Amino acid sequence: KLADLVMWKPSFFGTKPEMVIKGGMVAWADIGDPNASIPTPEPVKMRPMYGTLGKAGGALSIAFVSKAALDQRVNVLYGLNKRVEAVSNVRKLTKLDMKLNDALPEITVDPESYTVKADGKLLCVSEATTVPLSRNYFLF
Amino acid sequence: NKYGPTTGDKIRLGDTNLLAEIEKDYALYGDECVFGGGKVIRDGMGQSCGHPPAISLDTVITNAVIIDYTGIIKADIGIKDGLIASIGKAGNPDIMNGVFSNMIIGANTEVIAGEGLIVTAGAIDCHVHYICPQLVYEAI
Amino acid sequence: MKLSPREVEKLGLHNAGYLAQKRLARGVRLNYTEAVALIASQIMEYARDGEKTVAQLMCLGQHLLGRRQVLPAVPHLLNAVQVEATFPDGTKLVTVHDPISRENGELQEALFGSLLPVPSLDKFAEDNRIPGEILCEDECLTLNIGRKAVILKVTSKGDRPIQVGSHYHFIEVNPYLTFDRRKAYGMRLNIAAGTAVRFEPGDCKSVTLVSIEGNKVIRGGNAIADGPVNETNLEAAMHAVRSKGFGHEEEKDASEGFTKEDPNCPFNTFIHRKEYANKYGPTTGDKIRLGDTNLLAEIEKDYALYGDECVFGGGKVIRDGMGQSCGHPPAISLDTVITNAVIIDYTGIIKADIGIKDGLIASIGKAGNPDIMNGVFSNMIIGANTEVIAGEGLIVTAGAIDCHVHYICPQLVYEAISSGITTLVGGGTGPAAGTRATTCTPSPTQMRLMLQSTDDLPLNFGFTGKGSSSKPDELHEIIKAGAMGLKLHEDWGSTPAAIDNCLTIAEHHDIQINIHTDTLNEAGFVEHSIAAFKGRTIHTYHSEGAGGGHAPDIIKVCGIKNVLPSSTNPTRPLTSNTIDEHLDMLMVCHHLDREIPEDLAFAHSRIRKKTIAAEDVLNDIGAISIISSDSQAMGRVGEVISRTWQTADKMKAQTGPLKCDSSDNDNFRIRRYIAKYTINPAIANGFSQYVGSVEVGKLADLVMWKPSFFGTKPEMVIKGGMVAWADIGDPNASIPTPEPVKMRPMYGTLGKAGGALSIAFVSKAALDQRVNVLYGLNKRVEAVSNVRKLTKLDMKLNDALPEITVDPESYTVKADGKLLCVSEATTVPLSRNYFLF
Amino acid sequence: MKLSPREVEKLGLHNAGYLAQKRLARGVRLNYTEAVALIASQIMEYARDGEKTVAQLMCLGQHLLGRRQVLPAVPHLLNAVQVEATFPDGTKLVTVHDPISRENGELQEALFGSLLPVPSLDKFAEDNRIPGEILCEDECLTLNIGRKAVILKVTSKGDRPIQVGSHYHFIEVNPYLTFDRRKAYGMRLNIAAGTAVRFEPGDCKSVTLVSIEGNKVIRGGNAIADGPVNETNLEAAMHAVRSKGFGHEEEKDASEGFTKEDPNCPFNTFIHRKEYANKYGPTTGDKIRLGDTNLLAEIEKDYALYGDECVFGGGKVIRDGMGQSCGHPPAISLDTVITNAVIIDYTGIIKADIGIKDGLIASIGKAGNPDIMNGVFSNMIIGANTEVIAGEGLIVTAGAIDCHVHYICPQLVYEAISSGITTLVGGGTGPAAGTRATTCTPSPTQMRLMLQSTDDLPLNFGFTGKGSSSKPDELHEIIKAGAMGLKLHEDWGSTPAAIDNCLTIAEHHDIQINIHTDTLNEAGFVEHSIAAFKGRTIHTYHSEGAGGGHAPDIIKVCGIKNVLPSSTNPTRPLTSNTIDEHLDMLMVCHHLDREIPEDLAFAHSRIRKKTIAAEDVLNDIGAISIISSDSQAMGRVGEVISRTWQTADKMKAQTGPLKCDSSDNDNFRIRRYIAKYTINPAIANGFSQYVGSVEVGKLADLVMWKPSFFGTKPEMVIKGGMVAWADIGDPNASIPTPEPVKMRPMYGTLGKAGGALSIAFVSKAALDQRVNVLYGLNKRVEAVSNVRKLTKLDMKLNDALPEITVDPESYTVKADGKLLCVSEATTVPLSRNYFLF
Ligand code: NI
Ligand code: NI
Ligand code: NI
Ligand code: NI
Repeated sequence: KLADLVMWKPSFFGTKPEMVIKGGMVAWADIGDPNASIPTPEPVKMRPMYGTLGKAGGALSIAFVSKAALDQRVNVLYGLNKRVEAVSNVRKLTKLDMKLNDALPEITVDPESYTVKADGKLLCVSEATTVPLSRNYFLF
Repeated sequence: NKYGPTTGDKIRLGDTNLLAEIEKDYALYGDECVFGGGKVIRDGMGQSCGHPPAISLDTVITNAVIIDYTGIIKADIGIKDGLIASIGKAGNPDIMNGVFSNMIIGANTEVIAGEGLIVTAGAIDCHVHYICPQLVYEAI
Repeated sequence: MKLSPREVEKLGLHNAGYLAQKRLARGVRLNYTEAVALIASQIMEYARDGEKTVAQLMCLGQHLLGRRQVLPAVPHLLNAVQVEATFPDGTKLVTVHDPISRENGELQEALFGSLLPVPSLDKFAEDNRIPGEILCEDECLTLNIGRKAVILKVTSKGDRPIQVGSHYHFIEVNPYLTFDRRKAYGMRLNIAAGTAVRFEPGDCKSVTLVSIEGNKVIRGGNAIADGPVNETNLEAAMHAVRSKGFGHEEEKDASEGFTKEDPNCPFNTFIHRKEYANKYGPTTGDKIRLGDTNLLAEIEKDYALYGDECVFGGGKVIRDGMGQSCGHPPAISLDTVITNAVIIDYTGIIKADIGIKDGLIASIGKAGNPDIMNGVFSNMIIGANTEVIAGEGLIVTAGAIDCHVHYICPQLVYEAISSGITTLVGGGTGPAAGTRATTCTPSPTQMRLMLQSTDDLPLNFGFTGKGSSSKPDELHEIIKAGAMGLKLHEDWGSTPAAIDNCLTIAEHHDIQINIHTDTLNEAGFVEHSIAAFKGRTIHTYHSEGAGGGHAPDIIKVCGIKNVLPSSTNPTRPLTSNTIDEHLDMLMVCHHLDREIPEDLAFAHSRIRKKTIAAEDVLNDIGAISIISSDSQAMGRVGEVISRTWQTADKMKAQTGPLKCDSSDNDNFRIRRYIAKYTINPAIANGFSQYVGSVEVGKLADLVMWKPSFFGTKPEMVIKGGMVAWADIGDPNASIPTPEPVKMRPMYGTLGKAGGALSIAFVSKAALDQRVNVLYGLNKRVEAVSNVRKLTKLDMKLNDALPEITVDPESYTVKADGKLLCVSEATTVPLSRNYFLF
Repeated sequence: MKLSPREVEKLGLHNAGYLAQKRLARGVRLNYTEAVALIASQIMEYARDGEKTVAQLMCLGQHLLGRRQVLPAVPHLLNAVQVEATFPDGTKLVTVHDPISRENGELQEALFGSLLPVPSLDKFAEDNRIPGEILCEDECLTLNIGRKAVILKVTSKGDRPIQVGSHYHFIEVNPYLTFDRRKAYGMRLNIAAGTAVRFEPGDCKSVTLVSIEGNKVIRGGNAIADGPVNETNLEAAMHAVRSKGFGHEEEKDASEGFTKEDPNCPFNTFIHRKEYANKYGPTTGDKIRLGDTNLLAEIEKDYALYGDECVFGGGKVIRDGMGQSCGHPPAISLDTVITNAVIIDYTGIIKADIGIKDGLIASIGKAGNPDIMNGVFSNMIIGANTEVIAGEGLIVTAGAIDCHVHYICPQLVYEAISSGITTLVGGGTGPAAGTRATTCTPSPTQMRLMLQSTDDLPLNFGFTGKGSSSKPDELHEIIKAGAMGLKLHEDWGSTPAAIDNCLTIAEHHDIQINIHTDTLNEAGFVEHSIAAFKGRTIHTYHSEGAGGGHAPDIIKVCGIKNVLPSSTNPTRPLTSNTIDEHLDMLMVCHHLDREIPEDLAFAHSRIRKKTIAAEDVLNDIGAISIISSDSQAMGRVGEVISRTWQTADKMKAQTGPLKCDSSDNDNFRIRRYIAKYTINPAIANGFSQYVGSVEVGKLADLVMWKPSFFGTKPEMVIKGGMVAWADIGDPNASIPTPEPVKMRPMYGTLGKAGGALSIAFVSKAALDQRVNVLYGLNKRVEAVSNVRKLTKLDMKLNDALPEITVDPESYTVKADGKLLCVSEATTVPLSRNYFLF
């Protein structure tokens, strides 16, 4: 598969990644003062890297289209530099093809109370007063 | 104060203790190429109207103090096809002496006013780590 | 064998020569083409034998064919035969001058090396034209009138010959010529433009000089008197003369005066019309026979100023400071100038120089250098960066436009341009049955493919989709894809429902609709199809009907105002073999059986001598506005032009001059007919602002013709200002004229040059879509337009709208109640005198 | 007919055959080309009859033509005739070996199927060369000297034949061969490179082996002894031998020693020079006759190490681990290697392998595999990714450079490359009158169009503008547009004012100026034009004058230091037909009349036997530095090379060896002349660092020639390292040699390959403008340079500067007071023996 990968520090996992690799090349990454002797001094911000300049972006990615469009060679017609591939195998799929999320409970919803049940069991969950990956990381 | 210094004058580089002395000047006092309303670079005057179209400079940098390892001089700089076409006294040979065929200011010539300024070659950094594109911007 | 290209070529030439020898052997009187092939091949054979020298063959070549062994026109057409061959001392060029010099040739020599039996002289069985002959009044023209003049004695003090051209600044001549330099200042020789005067060492000749004109600025030469003619520069010049040692001797009593329109004036130089025409082509009043037809074109006007003709060559007019300007800005120099061209266009028959700039016709008039010539406008300046195409003695016309093309194969494209066609409009995708029957490029993918396929070909192209549908849906798509028009064809269904829908689509997209009606009268008769038009503009293909259409009266459309009618060329004109040929062509193409009465009835209802005869007349009176091919689908792509002229020729022969014709020439008929394959086709299809005529601003799609071969085989085809195809001989030859001379593709056909010289015409919807970008086309793309408000009245010189009737039983056709009778021709010009087969 | 390409081709072959039959029928002694055509055509006819088998025709084909029915050289040139035809049992290949085997052929058979009368034998009328013959001293060469050697008995225990090649690692051979594997370690057969030894089942033969050299690394085979030759690997190898069951038997007393330069040494393998030359082409000391001329080229040196020749083929040297390296980095493998080439270049006549990399000549020397061969440098390594062009027996030269080209039509480009020309310099826009007369591409739009037009053609191109102007303005523009030079022509005006201005422009742009002077002496005599040069560098076209120039002494320029003089080819060399041919060529091209004394006087003043004769001598002594065509404008594009050699041939025949020539060969004269169409043209135009000679770093534009056809018809033309054109036969044939064999375009001419293999030369102003980008050119573009400081002294081997005088009345020419007399040749080589016509 394409080398579209994201690097994370465990302490910042799920919130702010270190770098985003697109098609094997760094597309975006945390970098500080560009005039600095090293790349870590402030201000450190997520910034576009070489994968975003010139036509590099297209060489690292794919524009997904239908097979009719590819048969038409829209990639040529439109003068696209980005690689183009057709989507496929989506008409024989069922919930069972969803990896680790193939549950098919019988859902009912009370018309008046809106109470929801899965296979006759109540789906109760109190509201959270706080969530992680928030206050510890964002400026605003 | 009008055309930048000439032979013998000295210029302090920034707020350093270094003094650069103009070693020579290609100008002929009185025929300086100065652009502006009622000034020298105008049709039939400092701007030639009797030479072939093809030899008009693309751009002329007027009255520049040049600091280069080859010397510190005062001269006009002619640019053609993105290259340094000439260094010396620019203008119109129809009314000025000392204007060679490669330093003619014509109708199709742009003007960059160098009077009072120092011109140097663009710097060349040969130990660059292409860590991020932002340092390229900082560099130029 | 390790055969080089030229050897392969020469083998072909030999083959043609052998064919000619076999024909000669049975007593055939050879035509121009066969005579050339035979003579050139014989020269090669004698060279192979190694027993004859170049000088000997220049002589033997004149004894091969006599007047009795060739057609009457041959002695007139055949000035010389050239060919190179490998002699014992290498490759040598041999030119046989005036080959037909005797009554009977030495046939054993004509057949040398063929092993064919020599025929007895009685085997060659015994007043026609001089093809392309020029007719001039017995009169002289006066050169350089209205100028100051002087006669000076010029003595040569050199030990080598000195020759001076007509437009050389006389004071600038070789220092070894002695004469009064002061009197020569600002003057030039008063002699025919392009000629010179020769001074052998020690010679002294009196010469007449005339003042230069225009801005009167001297430039070039020895830079003795550079600058505007005036007192100050004269003195500077004389100082240079003495200083540099240029021969000078005052001639105090040299006769001085002015040139004028006076036969008695001693300073004048005269030239007979005959010699003038032989040098620069004819001028006002002269007449030219078009090919071997009976048509005579008269020069209506000439922009030249006698004496200042632009002639290129050694010692001639187009040289630095002389005819070639040296005092104008670089940007305004013409890219190319066609000098002394006889222009035949529907707008008139004139004599003029043609200026080309950026692939467009920049100007028509008097070209040259305004520094020494009068009447040279800023847009006709010949400069250092100007190329020269010599038009003197030739006819120039707009490139032909065939608008009924079936893109069955690419080879017919080559045949088309080699005949003088530079624009093609039709439909097709190759030899598929659909295309073999109709001018349709059905799908958007084939539209894209055909546009990409022909993108490097040096011709303008227009593709039409299939309009035979009762719904607009698919029509919008093919038009958006690039179609510049639509074809309604009975094979796809030409019913009232389809006709109406198609025309409604046309009203919205501003494209022309071409139609091949319901021959079977299945959904209705001709009046019903016309009703379906609902007064909307439509182009009826092969309106006579042999090519298809309501039987037997489709020709009635020629009298309908909103109809732009065209005819295809196989029925042009009605000749002895026409009916038999067409009847069988039809049945073979529809797989019909003569023995089946139904099939025969159908065939006879569609191939009618009466409607074809009427078509001759209708074309002549301007009731049919266009002539097209219907290439390889009941039509010949290389005969759109010749067929047009053969029709005009036949009509003149049988009915005489047209009402609007003068009786001293056939200019009107000529203009009416040339409009049929040039301007009218462009107007009907919506791109008349780009091509269709020799007018300023339009593309420089031009064809050069020798009068003797006009309407049959052109000299060269210019596309977008560059030569695309042209007659050229042996590529290894020392010159470009030796055999075999064939029409060949030139630089305009290599790489992507073709696209840079042409236009792919599409609909405005397609251009809005930018299909040119989407398809990666290199050829320029423009949208067709202004085709929905056209009527027969917009067809140039072919706006006749007679009421046509057709007798249901006899098929007798009448125009406004008058019979359209014309006997069939037993022969036609532009045929036997020119083709090998 | 539904004719396939091959059927059309075979019809052409038959036509050539019939031509040959008719010639034979009248008693003509056929040349090589005609003999092949006739024999091949007859084989096809007999096959059509279906009465003869392949075996029968292999025999009948030898009885068709006898020695008496063909030219004397034919029996030498004609080794075999091949052709395929449809027999009753399908298509079959027939090879007629040594067809000329009898005194008289069975002419009824030679004429079979032609219906031509059989000529009596007396009709064929009765000491010349062996074209391309190799001359060798009666001597033997010693192979693989200085190596360890051993003689071993090898027994086959297999039931099938086993054959081993010269460079196969012996210990790696078939396990069914039994011998002392330990002694064979690191050794190979001491036999002629490319040969083998065959072992029939049960056979036992003693063979001499020699040690491999270079790095001495074994690779490939059965991987028995892979690795560097040493004690440790030997033991590992013997263990593998025993372990895997490879036949091994110790031969304790096998004779061992070393090979040396000793005729008595028992381990040596010798080969006579005759057989060596027949296998690998000649070596040092041998001489080769160029075509059927009288010139003999002697190999000055050979980079080969006898025994290690790179020969490709089954069981030969260029195979994995053997001659083909298997131990170097991928990136340094040559793209292509031309093996055993006899190189003829102005820098010398040598024998060597030629390495090609990235379209450039990467190396010249000894190629191969350094793992087993000595003397193979890192830049001449043959690897897995290396293609092989077999040069053994052939001559390789740089592609020719024609610098006086009129781009009149594209067909002459094809003729040019098919003859050995890979670079064209000149001007034109197609067949326009301007171009037909001068080498000028006038406008920037035509400059762009011509560059785009020729962009896919596999030749380097240089276009020149019109320099005939007294102002610099327009010249700057055409140069900026892409012109790499300018042409001053009298037809546009070659006056002192224009000459001076043009040269001033040249000094600024660093481009060369080519000039056709004022033949009419209108503005001055030759001394005045020379004065106008003001000592500046200029190239004088056709310096002799027949092609144009001050009458009658333009040839004086050959003695001017700042003049780089060239000649055009129709006057090369002076022969019996030259004068008559040229006189008429001139008058026909200028429309002159013999009956008009002025016209005749002009013609006689320009076509002079005396100056043409002088031109022969001036070229011979190096006073004229270049030979060009003047294609279709008084010149033949396909004869730049042949004419050069015919001149050298004539001069040797009439004056003998040159002063600087050795008397055992004509190497110096050969080098002097080849420089005329290779290096000199490139130096004069400013691109000698790219092409012009067979030297490392330059483009691999090379031509392969068979000695017998040298100077006339090459085998293949390599452009930028890829075959552009080559001799190839019937494309449907089982092999590439059967008839018809013709020069044909190869893969280097398809798609955009042509541009990838070539360079479009432009001015530095144009490159600064990036016209390559602006014009969308795929072909590489480089700027010309270093042409303004050149003098006659910079013309390689043609730097002679004699003082030339021309008698004003007699036209007698003298060099330093000495007469330049040379009688006209009645015949020339490189002609009758090769061309069909
Ligand atoms: Ni039709
Ligand atoms: Ni049709
Ligand atoms: Ni010339
Ligand atoms: Ni020339």
